[PDB]
Amino acid sequence: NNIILNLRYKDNNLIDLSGYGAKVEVYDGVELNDKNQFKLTSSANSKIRVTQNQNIDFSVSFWIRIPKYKNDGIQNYIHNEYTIINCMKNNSGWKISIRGNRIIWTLIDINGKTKSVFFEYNIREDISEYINRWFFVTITNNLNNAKIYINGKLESNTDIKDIREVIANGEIIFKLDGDIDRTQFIWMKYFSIFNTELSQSNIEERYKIQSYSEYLKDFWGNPLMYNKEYYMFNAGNKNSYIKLKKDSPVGEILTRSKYNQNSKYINYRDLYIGEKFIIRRKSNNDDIVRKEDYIYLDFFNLNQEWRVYTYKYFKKEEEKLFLAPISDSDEFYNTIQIKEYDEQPTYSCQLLFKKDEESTDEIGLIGIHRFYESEYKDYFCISKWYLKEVKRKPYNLKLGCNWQFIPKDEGWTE
Amino acid sequence: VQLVESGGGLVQPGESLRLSCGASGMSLDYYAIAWYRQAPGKEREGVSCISVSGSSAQYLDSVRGRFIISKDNTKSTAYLQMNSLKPEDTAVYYCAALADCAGYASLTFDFDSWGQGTQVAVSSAH
Repeated sequence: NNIILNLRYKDNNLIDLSGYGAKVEVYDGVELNDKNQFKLTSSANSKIRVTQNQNIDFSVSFWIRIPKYKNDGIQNYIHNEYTIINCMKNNSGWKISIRGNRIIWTLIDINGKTKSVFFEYNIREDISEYINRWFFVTITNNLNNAKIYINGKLESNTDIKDIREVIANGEIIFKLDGDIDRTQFIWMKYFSIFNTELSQSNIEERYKIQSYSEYLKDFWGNPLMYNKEYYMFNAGNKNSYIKLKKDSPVGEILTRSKYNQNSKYINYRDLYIGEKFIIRRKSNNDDIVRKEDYIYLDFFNLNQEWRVYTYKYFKKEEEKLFLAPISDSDEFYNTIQIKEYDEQPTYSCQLLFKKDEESTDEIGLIGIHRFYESEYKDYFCISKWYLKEVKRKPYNLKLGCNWQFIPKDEGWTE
Repeated sequence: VQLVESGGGLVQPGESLRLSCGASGMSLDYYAIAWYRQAPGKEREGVSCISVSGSSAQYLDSVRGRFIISKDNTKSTAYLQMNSLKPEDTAVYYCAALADCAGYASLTFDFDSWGQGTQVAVSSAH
């Protein structure tokens, strides 16, 4: 539907599914997976060449994941612009590139005139929605304007009445090109090209369609996995994390440490902290965690895998979760069903405790709550109150029962 | 609630040693047991893992056929039987109690900083 290039993963390769059969050359340095993700690295052989058929107002869309700046190389990050995708014929065409937290789209007509349009994301947020996380880019061009959309929403709109005819016949090269660091890479997914200027409506629909999966995602946007170490993030308490309380079978809530060095330009909260959790299947064939799956939520206490429990019979709306070694106790529940109450794209998920798989009886959802001692302290909890709230439309992203799982990732160092 | 290694020792190539992984405070009836070893200052590596049921075992390729992992629920201890020992087996051995063997080898236990472990060294007299 107005699509003239559709790069998708087939048979360990990248193929044009547009119907026009552009040829696609995937060199040895490009890592590929069956989640349609490909990685461009610093290597000379990390490159993709596609040749458009010549017998063919335009738009480019794709998902991208850009690693975090190194806390050592901020100056290079802010100043060294580098190409990722270039499309030049007779010194004319287009090009996407990155300089730090800025992704930029440039045009250059037949005379060599230039305009550009960028999206820059914040590099001082405690928790960022963009840094090293999958997000959706769409770039549209017509007679007068170049617009950039991020996750379906308009972010930039530069005027280009100056810029006229530009050539898009040329070969499209996917390749990191500039004064990049050795460790620089970029992940990309679902690259497409359209012979029309997409509307905000089309772009937002594509965003929802390409977000949908049967499975849950991790904090980074990748599929959520069984048997993999995760730190836990709460979207209703962004700067808080869970820690097993010394000499008590409960998880206390603490405040995240932050970046603690001398840079005017950057700030973030630490992500690799709190207990190392891990999800285990409750069996009834890949390691992907799907919506409505029944799971055990565990964590590592020294060299012991412990488990997250709830009392079967507690009085109030809320009760502190019970953290303890793996064992069968008919005083506690241990089975969790992982949910997705959000209709809209999110990397949040929710955690429901139930009596049994077959029972429609719901105990409550995992969240964070203030409790009174003798003072007032947050604890890792279950609450019955979440049960009605998650049914409300539109879904409430800021609820404490929204959790995200953060595995160690090479795009994020702290 | 402690999970402690013992049975390490110093031996000659070809000889045998038996590590035990003793659980206190809890019971291994629900636990899959993994062994790891770390030589100074090489990369730490997964050595073996036995399932909760005890009917399935996994081995590092370089120890298969020499090492036998087992688990005795009634004693709450699991074992690494090490036969035909070689110099390359020299390491500090650590154990962990897991829900499941899946993914065991890439778990990031900070044994160096809080591990106890048991020392195994193999060297000939010639």
